[PDB]
Amino acid sequence: SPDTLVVTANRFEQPRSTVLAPTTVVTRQDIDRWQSTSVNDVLRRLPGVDITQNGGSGQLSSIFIRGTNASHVLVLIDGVRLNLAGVSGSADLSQFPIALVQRVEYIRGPRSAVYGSDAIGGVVNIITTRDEPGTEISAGWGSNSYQNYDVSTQQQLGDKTRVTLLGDYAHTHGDNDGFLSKTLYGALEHNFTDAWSGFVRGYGYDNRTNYDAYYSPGSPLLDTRKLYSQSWDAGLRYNGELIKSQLITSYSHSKDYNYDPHYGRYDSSATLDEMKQYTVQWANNVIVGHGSIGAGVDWQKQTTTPGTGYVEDGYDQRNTGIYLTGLQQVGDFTFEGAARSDDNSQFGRHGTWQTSAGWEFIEGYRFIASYGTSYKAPNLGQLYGFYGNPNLDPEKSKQWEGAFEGLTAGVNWRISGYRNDVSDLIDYDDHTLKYYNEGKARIKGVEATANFDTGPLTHTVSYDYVDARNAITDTPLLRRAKQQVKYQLDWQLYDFDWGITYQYLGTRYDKDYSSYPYQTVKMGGVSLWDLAVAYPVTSHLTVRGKIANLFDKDYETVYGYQTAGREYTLSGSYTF
Amino acid sequence: RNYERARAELNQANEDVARNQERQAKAVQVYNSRKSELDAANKTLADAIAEIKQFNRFAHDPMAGGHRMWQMAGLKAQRAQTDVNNKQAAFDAAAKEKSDADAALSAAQERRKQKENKEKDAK
Repeated sequence: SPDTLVVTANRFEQPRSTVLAPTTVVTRQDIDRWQSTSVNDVLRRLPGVDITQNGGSGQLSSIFIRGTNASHVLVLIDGVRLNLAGVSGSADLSQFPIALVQRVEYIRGPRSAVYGSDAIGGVVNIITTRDEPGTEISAGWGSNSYQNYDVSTQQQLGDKTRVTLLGDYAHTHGDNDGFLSKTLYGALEHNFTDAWSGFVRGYGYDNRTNYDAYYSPGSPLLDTRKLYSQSWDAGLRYNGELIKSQLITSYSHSKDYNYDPHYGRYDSSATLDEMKQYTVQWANNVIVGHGSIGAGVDWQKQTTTPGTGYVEDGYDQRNTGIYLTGLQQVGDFTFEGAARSDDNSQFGRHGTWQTSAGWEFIEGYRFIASYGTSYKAPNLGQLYGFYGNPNLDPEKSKQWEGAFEGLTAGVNWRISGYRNDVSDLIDYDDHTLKYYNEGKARIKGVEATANFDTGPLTHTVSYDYVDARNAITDTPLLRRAKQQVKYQLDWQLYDFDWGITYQYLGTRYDKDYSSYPYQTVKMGGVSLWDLAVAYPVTSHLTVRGKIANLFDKDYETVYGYQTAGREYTLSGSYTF
Repeated sequence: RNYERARAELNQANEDVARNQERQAKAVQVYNSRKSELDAANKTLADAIAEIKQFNRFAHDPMAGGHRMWQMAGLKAQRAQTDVNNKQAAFDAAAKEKSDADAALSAAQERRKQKENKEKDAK
């Protein structure tokens, strides 16, 4: 992938080599070949990503980047905070349809100085918009009665107007029914002139998902979840030769029902999380020397409905983030920088900043050092709930990192070490029944990546080591995996496209929920193999097959909850 | 000679205590309903908090599933908390009325006694 363009670093286009912080990019091509059926599977194999799930598709799931909390990765859709994170204050992609995914730009490291809250571990920008014209009818049949049918097209209206559309239906079993997902997506992008451009963009999805719920006699089983979300982006871009302008507005509305089929979705016993999210962003960048200086504003409004997120009445949180970003390559050096200040309607203002240095000692070998501060805002629940506390401060994170990147005889490698001191964590206290602002954590880890071709073979391997600990007790933050090995071997042969994705995820530490008091238990460290073939019959029909978890392993990521072993998928796509 | 003047001040004083007996009677009817609703709501809160302590072992772990029961139990507590706050404010407003009327009656009673003695002399 080396030396291609990303937008996530400072909201504007730049070659990924020039982004000093460790980065990964996933393509539709990259995704199609992996035959991924969930966003969690796309992320599951990128470095530093450690995911747990309560079973199959749609199931409650949480991501841990570089050993950090679930609430420490900012997930963006097209550049704006994932609207599903709003109520929880925690990203969860089990419910976000895979069909919208086209590019994943993923930069590991503090980024509050660019994006504001909850960008401590890293940033996952899931981009829904790509520049491959044409039309594709596609289908997929799998085990656990999995089915998927999918149409997508982008076409020119003139020379200046591009219209892109897709609908996707997908359903799977594996709880009694599992996860049903229906998605519609429309986007039109116009070109007023060579540099002036604008776009409207709407997409919604319906998600019916079944799950196992705690049973209590004389009380309904809220074991069914109906999720309706829609988003509407509208923009105006000036892309000139020296200055660049982004004017972006989005409005997301989401309704999250949990109810008992017998009682009904609108019955008083049902829990509804309604949440409306508005955003206005201005982003600017000006080429200055061998680099640029950027400065924008981003504003957001989050409204909730009485009841939503287990809080009595509905709240209004407004946040304004003014920010500034610099980037300058002088000689063999490279200095990147960002500052930010978020003024929240809840907890006043808070500042953030990172600075990175990039000296290239030998041609094709360089050393990156960097320091950054990143925050996380107290969430709806822990502010206004019964356990809540309205005077809570954001969770604080000081992050330091050193790395060596280089190109050696057809191999690109990275050895890097990071320090992460999260402080003022928000914790619940039993002996008082409130959320307080106390905890701390000392996170230390190493990241080792290398990708290389060996003849017809293409290897993309990476190693991660993390020891996330409580800074007070010196005891390890539980449910993290000690270290993972992610290795994929790609080699297409006789027009047969081959790829063997391997993953060794190390030992988690979870609590056992069978006996009381709940005793912590050791999770086994296991290997996971996946086989994927794709043959192109016509210059249109490409039939692809996949056997996921080849060796039928008995792994779990949430102790108790089982995840499928042997499972098969046949699929075809028709490009014209 | 004071056949009427004594009457007029006592005939007033007997209405003074009568209208005031009605006050204290209605005041005890408002007070009792406000204590019975406060005691009712105060317990439907107590249940909710006792349900929290029952589940707040799942509290730290948002994937546990019992955590959902602890989550919802908090709302039961909070919706009850607003109920024990209104009906307490209303009970306190009804408790002043009883203390004020119990005193106003007493002060109407003893004032009337004075005019009752201003009867055996003037007549």
